[PDB]
Amino acid sequence: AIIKEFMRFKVHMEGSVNGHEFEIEGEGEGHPYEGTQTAKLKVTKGGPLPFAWDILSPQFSKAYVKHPADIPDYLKLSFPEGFTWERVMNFEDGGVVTVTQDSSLQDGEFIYKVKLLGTNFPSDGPVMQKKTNGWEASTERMYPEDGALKGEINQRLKLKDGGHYDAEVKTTYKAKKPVQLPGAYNVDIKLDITSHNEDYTIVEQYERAEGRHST
Repeated sequence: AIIKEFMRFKVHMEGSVNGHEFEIEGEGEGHPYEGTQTAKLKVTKGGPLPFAWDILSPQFSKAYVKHPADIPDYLKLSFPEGFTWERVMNFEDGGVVTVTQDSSLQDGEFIYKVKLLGTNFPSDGPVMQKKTNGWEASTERMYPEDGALKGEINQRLKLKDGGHYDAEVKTTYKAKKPVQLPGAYNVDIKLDITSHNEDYTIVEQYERAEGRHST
């Protein structure tokens, strides 16, 4: 009863990419048990961004993942205290993005604080030149390890001609207090940018995430 059928959230991100410092403030809402959510993001410091929005989009919500009843919903269970996650994204051309995030529930609303550092993107690369057109649907392979929950993704960014820009993503999700971990399973994820102004200083995103068995 702690996680309602309809839940909102606030998100704040402090970040730097290739030395460009920035802040983003956002609000979101969705249906945590059917695995759907939207959010509207606002760059509030250091806008407009000299780099592609798409590397930030997956950092804005695992409480919103549809889970079949036979799989422990570890991250839903972690509330009200919540959980934290830590992520590295390794892109094909040497770009790296590391992220840390804290998730909590306060006054009926999810609170997300995000920290992001990105470096070593090539000046003539698609991220710094903003030639990316959003993510292909992906599959995160989840599994229990070291008492936490881990996720692995081979993620593809669409390139504006028919190619792709790839990234290897590795995340660790940790409940702030021990709750039941699941076995290995898969989460099909699709993230869409639904609206943005010209300089991507206001962005809206949609995401559907649904868990299923690996078998």
